[PDB]
Amino acid sequence: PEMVRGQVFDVGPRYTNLSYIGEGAYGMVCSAYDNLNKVRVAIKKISPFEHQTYCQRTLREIKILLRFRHENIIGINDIIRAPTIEQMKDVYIVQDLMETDLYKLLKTQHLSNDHICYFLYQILRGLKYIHSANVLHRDLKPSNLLLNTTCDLKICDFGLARVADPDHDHTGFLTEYVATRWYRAPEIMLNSKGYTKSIDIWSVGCILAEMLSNRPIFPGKHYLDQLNHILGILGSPSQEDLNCIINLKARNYLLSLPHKNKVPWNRLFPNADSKALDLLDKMLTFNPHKRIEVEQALAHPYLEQYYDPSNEPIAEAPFKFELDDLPKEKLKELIFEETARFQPGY
Repeated sequence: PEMVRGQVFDVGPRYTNLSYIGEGAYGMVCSAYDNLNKVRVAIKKISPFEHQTYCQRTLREIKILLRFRHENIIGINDIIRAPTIEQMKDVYIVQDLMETDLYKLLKTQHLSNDHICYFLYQILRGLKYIHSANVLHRDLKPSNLLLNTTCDLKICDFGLARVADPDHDHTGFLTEYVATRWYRAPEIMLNSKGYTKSIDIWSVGCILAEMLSNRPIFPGKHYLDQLNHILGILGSPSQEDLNCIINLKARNYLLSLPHKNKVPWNRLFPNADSKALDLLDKMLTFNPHKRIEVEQALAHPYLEQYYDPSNEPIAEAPFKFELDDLPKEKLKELIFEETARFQPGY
């Protein structure tokens, strides 16, 4: 078995000429030559079976990405694993090779307004499809936006995704949350489990702000500091927006804070297109019910050079699954069955 940087990386006769790329969540990432399609590809080795949470996230992502087919969402080209459940200790996921991601790009490159506009269009185009399948991504951030040299953008990493469930979104104040802190909507800290589509729109607004300035707009250092950063820019919520929070602990926390006035977007982003800042304002609205939806965002004047609903496809049917009551042993069987289509004999 060919090996790379210490570990085994056995991707069979189809994929050759490995090159180390880095470390992912559950293992190592390499590029390799696809001897069948004659292009280099990305291969992630995934070793998740020793932890329930890793198995849940792995199964979630495989099921979603195999069902989705969209230009702005990363596909799964192939899955490599042992022929029997007893022998399966890892799974390898083959995907299109993408040069970089928006996180690495923003660390070093200024983006022209034309690039910001095109990147935002592609993000929202992909998100329209995701939301049309009743799926929430729930961890949108620059490192989950892959890019190639010609600035094609693909959304990746669906390990925290869920089916939308707005009727069961409510929770208590300061309820713990898994997704990345800097891109969390204010309501996560107040009264929301993150089961509504508005959670993703907030994250996209954070990404737009970061494309405009090359720095995160709300870089909270810990759980509740995140809300301090948000209110530091948006200002104190209005009486109407407060009255939408029935949660007494959350409401009374907000009432306890000194009054803060909104910081105008054009003072935070003095070089930004004014249409970009109008859309940013609508994404980063405190009240999630008033927040712009993905299809409205696509129709915003900032994106008028690209907007084309007939070329912004939706999924052919909603998604449906629970993975929280299944032990890691049964999750392994489900991953085995979900990956069977890629075995030779199929």
